[PDB]
Amino acid sequence: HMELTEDLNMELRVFFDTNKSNIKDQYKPEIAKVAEKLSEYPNATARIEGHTDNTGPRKLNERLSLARANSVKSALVNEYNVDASRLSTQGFAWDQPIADNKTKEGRAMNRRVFATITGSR
Amino acid sequence: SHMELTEDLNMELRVFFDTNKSNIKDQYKPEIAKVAEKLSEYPNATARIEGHTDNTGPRKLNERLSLARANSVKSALVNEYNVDASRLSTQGFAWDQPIADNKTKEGRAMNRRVFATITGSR
Ligand SMILES: N[C@H](CCC[C@H](N)C(=O)O)C(=O)O
Ligand SMILES: N[C@H](CCC[C@H](N)C(=O)O)C(=O)O
Repeated sequence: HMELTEDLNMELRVFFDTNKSNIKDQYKPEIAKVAEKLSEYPNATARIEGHTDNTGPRKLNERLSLARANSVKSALVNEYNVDASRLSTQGFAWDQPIADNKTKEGRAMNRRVFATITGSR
Repeated sequence: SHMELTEDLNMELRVFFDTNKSNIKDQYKPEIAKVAEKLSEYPNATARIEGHTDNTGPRKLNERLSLARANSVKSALVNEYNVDASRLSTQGFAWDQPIADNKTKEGRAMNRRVFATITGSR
């Protein structure tokens, strides 16, 4: 006898322009690959978390962070027919920076969605 | 790039043997083939193959036979499936690691085994 499992772990990082929550063209191949693996691992789920740099009104950044996570989700749901209930979204506004908000470069890093996908088969 | 993707494989194989024998019996061949299939789909995976005996008969016979059983499973992957030999370790433990009661025929049959763990990622 023989038993086997395969475990999926994926991290997707999507970055955004100031004030924007669109998915730039360059990320579309990475979203396609996430969709492919959610089909290959049908029990898989994703936790999609969106973020802003620390500029502009708090209320703007609460919305924009969630809008960025939702744009990612929407791309999977609408363009790849991924079931919505497998993908959670949350926005964290500026509360979890990964880089220096003092520089243009650190702010571009903070304007992001990180999605973690896990599954097994 | 903007994505990290890992798929981890964990697979367990159990093969059991007739007394004094290290040949692979036919009923085990579909499983060994499925192991070779995954070692191909995960070309970085390796296998730890461990052979064992029941506690009957001379000590050195069991030392040799336990490693012979582990080597016979390795030999099937290497020779029939062209798995790279350096990816597979073999080790015999004679009767030192029983999984069943050596006082019965059925327990002795469970101890005459090779257990292999195959792990890796792609
Ligand atoms: N011009 C805008 C930039 C804010 C949006 C920013 N926090 C982002 O993450 O894209 C302002 O400073 O009010
Ligand atoms: N009839 C042999 C059997 C010994 C090998 C046995 N320990 C095995 O694991 O196959 C003897 O008693 O010397």
